[PDB]
Amino acid sequence: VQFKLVLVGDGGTGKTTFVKRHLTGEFEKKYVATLGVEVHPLVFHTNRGPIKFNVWDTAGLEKFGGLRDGYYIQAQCAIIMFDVTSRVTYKNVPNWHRDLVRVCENIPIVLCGNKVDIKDRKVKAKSIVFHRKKNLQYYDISAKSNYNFEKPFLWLARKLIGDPNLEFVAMPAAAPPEVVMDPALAAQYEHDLEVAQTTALPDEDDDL
Amino acid sequence: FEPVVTMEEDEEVLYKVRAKLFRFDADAKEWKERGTGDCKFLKNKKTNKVRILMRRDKTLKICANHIIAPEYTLKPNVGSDRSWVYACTADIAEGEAEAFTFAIRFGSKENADKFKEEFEKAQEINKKA
Amino acid sequence: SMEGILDFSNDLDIALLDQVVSTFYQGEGVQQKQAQEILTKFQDNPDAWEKVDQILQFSTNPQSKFIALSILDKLITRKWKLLPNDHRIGIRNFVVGMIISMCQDDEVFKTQKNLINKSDLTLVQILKQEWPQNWPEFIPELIGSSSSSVNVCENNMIVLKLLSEEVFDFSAEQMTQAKALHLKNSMSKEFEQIFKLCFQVLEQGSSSSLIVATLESLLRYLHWIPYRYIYETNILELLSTKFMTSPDTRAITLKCLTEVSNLKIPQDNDLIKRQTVLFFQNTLQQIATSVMPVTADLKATYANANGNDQSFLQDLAMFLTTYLARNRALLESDESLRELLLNAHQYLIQLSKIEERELFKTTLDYWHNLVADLFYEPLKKHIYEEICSQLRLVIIENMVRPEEIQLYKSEREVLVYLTHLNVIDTEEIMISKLARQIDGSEWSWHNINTLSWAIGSISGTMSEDTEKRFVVTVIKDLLGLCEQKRGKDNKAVVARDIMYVVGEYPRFLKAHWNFLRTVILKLFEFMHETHEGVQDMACDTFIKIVQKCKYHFVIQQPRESEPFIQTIIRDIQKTTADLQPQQVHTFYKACGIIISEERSVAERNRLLSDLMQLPNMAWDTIVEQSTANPTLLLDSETVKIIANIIKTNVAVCTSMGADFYPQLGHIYYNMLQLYRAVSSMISTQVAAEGLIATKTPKVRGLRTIKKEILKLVETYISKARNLDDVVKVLVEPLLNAVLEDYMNNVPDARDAEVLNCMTTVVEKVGHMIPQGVILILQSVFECTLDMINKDFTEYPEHRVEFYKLLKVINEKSFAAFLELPPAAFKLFVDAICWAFKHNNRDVEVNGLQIALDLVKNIERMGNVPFANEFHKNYFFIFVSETFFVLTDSDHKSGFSKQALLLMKLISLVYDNKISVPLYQEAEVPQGTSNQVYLSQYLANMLSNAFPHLTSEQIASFLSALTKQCKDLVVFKGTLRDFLVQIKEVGGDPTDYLFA
Ligand SMILES: C/C=C/[C@@H]1O[C@H]([C@@H](N)/C=C/C=C(\C)C[C@@H](C)/C=C(C)\C=C\[C@H](O)C[C@H](N)CC(=O)OC)C[C@@H](O)[C@@H]1C
Ligand SMILES: Nc1nc2c(ncn2[C@@H]2O[C@H](COP(=O)(O)OP(=O)(O)OP(=O)(O)O)[C@@H](O)[C@H]2O)c(=O)[nH]1
Ligand SMILES: [Cl-]
Ligand SMILES: [Cl-]
Ligand SMILES: [Mg+2]
Repeated sequence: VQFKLVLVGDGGTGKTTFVKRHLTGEFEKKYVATLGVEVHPLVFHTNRGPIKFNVWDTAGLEKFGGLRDGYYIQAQCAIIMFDVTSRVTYKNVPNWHRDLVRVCENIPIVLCGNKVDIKDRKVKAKSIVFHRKKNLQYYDISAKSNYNFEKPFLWLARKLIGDPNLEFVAMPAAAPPEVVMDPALAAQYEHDLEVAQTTALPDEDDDL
Repeated sequence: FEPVVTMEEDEEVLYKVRAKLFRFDADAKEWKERGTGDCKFLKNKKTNKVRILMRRDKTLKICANHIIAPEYTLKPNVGSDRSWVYACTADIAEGEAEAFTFAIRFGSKENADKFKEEFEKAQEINKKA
Repeated sequence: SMEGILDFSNDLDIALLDQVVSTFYQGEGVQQKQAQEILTKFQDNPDAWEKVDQILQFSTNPQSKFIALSILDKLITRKWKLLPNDHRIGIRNFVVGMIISMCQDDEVFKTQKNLINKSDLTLVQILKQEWPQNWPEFIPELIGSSSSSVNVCENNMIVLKLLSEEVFDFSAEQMTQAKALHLKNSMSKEFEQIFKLCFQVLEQGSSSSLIVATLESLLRYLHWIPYRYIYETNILELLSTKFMTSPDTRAITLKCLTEVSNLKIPQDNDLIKRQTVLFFQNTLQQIATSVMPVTADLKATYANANGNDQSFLQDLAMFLTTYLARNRALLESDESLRELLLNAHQYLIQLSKIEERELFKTTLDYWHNLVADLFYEPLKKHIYEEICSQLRLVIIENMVRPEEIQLYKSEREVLVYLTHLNVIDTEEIMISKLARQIDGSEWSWHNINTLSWAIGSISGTMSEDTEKRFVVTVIKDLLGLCEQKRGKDNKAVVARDIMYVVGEYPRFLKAHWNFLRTVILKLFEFMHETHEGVQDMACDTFIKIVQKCKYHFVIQQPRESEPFIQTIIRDIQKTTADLQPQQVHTFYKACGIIISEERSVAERNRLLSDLMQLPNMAWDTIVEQSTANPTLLLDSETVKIIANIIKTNVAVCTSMGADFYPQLGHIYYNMLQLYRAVSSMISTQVAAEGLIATKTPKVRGLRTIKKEILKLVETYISKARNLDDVVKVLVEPLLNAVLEDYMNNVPDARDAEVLNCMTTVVEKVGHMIPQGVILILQSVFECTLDMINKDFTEYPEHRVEFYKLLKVINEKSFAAFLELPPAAFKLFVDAICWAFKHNNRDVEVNGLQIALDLVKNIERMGNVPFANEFHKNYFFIFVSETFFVLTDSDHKSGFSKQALLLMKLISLVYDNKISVPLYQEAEVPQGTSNQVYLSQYLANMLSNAFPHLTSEQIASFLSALTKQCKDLVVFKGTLRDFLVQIKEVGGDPTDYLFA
């Protein structure tokens, strides 16, 4: 099954970072503002078979907005993102919600407060009530720590498939192929390994 | 009275350790995380072949799936006393066998030294098989 | 060929636009991306709007027509007032004509809701510009057109809903105050006629889709309309009976009734009270007969997630809690409303059992309101006894870990109130939940954990006697549970929970020294358990007990030979032998808490000396061997031991503050020597190995030593009582050790912690070290500015610490900026404006605060050359830099402090508090006031920056701004009005007279 998912919310809230973490496993530290939209397929393996989200990761900065609500057409679900370290991003949640539901009247929507890994939280738990009258699911998330990072998709999967017991399952693990070292690429690998060994791994003070 | 109506099952877990796996992107000349979770050495009970199988926390998506080839060498990273970098010629985490420069980092030097010990034990098993 | 639509020299190929649009929405990878960029460029072409008529008539692709309306919306909302009246009426008529056409075709009306809704929003954007001054008939015609057709009537409800939202719900950030008030008064003036249409539709009935659309518009009206439309018509009866019975209308009706419950209503009127009671009774009656009885298992229903059940039950929770929080006193006196009151609460009890975190928080907020009221209000708790007894079970079964601060806080406060209301009922529930752990029926780690959190949460609510009996019972039962359990996984979970419960009952520990002593010795035993989590919970419990019972460790307890702190210190090596370094630090920190309780100096200093024995002996050996042979510092293991010694000092300094001084004095000089020795090794290594050296385990270890030394000095100075000693003993060696080292390292080797340490030093003793503060600026100012002035991202820590340091220097030792050479003072002003342009809130706020503080600092100097030169050089720089960040849309989080700074700058001129001309000679008549010249400068600057504004808009804005420069809220209103007007053409200059 495939579902169009639109991701909306203020610039720099972590939309692209979140999706990239889900696509590749990487944590992009750099802020490169999305230009209009980036669309990526994202598959989860479930106890009811694979689910594919067509992720429309939209630009939150007004100057890079592109088609704006044009991106929302035939969305089947949505994430509204804000940053719990930036109060303005929560203040703008009703504006994103407004623009989204005008185009997508009856879709499951998750509100995500991102960056809960940051000690100095500015949007406190008690302030976050917008979801209640709007029937949005809410999660505190961190694209950085992976806190609840699967919850938005699990909840939307359960809503779209109409099965509240749907679980993410371990994607099957085919036997990997036996390796033939290519003698011609020998000197090639020595180089590449050299560069990799002398580039520092990031975040050497993290738990892993 | 009539009553009311992974592909890892063939494998022994030789070693299990929490780890963070990176792949080197030469284009950006930078390490990129591929996943965090249980790195497992799985001995196939049919072929006696040992692979690394690593799955991400929460999603359980595969971030490493490759034979611990006898020809691989664990090398230190300049930044870390608790990491190994090695060339992998054929990883199938993302389907099509690809070559990667991996780095895997552990909670501690102890964990990394133990990993190296087990990785070498696995290389020998794969050598005999 | 898709780029053909981007060629505006030729006509527009509609089939090509439909291809590009199809490729974007339905296409994939490469094709979708190309179409994307082409569509975005098409839409942003400023002449694209001219193509909308052609697209709307001739496209077969509803997505093309959607994007066409997006293009029209950009024109309508930004440049509309440039169009001739004829063209505005042309466009308005085309939009209305297209909406009616789509509504009159049943197939299109059914299948093109996206395009119709977007059309309706486009119409509402036109009403925002033309209605009602240029379209007085709009509402009579809409009302008239409603009777022609059910589809048109339904669509007119969507238009009126969007209009209400745009005028009342979203006007505040999007329109001037004047325009918002105008549209609000306009809608209010014609609402009588709109309400008559809505009421007639709700009465005359039939089409569910029409009824739902009408109720959606009503929900919006309820945000602003006077209560009489609800209370003095039949509409309350209709919403609370008819519309609750059908499921099509039930969802929206319940949301309407929630808002009805929020109306501003007369308080002294018995008819209105009866009506408020009646609609509630009617609503609950319909739910109990049409949806589910009071006994229904809503936890099961919600879990099953059939149809709209989850949203309905969320909405029912919102309705009940809203209504009851306002009106439950209406239901409490009359014994004929007792069943309704308790049934409504029983629905809430059932809703509270749903496994849905956010719905639970909604019900919990209500329960907090109720039980807080029952704790204080006379003659009320007895009404709710059975509701409260159920709620005790619900809260206990849902208790979360204290790590969930807000949710744990809410739950504990509700459970405390409930415990006060019936301590026997609470105790019975907790003991019988404990019995179900012990008999295995409810046993699990989660269940024993949640129960332990709940039991811990009510500490302090029982009488000391009742608590004593309760705690003993719980500890005996948990101990039995621990014995019972097999394997250390199970035993460790129960031991954790025992540790947890004991730590939450200090009143019990304080009364029972023998038990407290035993608990501590048991925690010490647990500090040898390698089983995961056991050592951490032993150390965590140790420090928690010490924080609460520290006095019992520092006195000689009857029948002890010594204060127990002596006994802990004597055995510390053995106690801490198996701990990880972080656990050791916690342990020593806890000992510091105890030792700070000893107010005899000789005894305190001796305990501190004794506690620090092992770090001091390790230190003394290393410093001797280390200075004898500076080589030994290259040993990885020695660097780790040194870091751990310094961190132990930090941990103990953290709990002892001012009392730590004698220990700081024991290590201080050799610690600063080590700082230099480690600094040389880092500099050496970076030279020998490259910038990569700073990523190596060895260099990171060396840098950890420098950071912990800085953290130790910062920690002590932040808490120091004796500031003479700080200045006379600590500061000069500190500045000699850290400042030149910071300056003379390459950027990548400079520790931002130096800046942070200096911030504390200036904060605490800056007033006493004017020459030290100058040295701090000379060492860190230019080289840090050069690190952070190439972009907004590099050296994020240095950026933040740099503006923290400038802020405190500007607050405490402004004289240091007076001593800067002119060129350096120019860099200081440049540094502040640079912070203004930062998006990082930390730097931006400090930058605006520095600017404000600097203006205040110059103001304080009065009529002297430096202050006059400052204003001549910098006044217009600060005014224009502030306007830049106010108006560029990239700095909205800084709005309040920008406004405050601009108001300060303008009030200086409008008070005549600037003694010289701000204009240089022969630029204006030589008599001219700074007021006239400021008006002129701002008019010129805004005209150049916003060429689309009229002279009249700028003049009216600046006239308002200068009049309002003693009234921040209003000044800010005028700034927000200007921020709306710069986004459009033809803004009304009279908007700035708003009052
Ligand atoms: C003031 C009067 C107090 C009375 O004191 C009584 C006294 N007999 C006991 C006192 C006992 C004490 C003080 C220690 C207890 C409270 C704490 C624990 C954490 C016991 C834990 C388990 O045994 C741990 C398990 N064996 C360890 C394992 O294998 O894995 C981690 C207990 C009871 O009779 C009363 C509370
Ligand atoms: N601490 C922390 N930083 C995060 C987290 N998620 C993202 N970030 C960082 O914050 C920034 C977010 O950048 P993006 O993900 O591009 O933001 P966005 O919302 O997609 O921005 P636009 O595309 O402009 O709308 C990056 O610097 C991320 O590395 C998080 O959970 N925690
Ligand atoms: Cl909710
Ligand atoms: Cl006490
Ligand atoms: Mg983005």
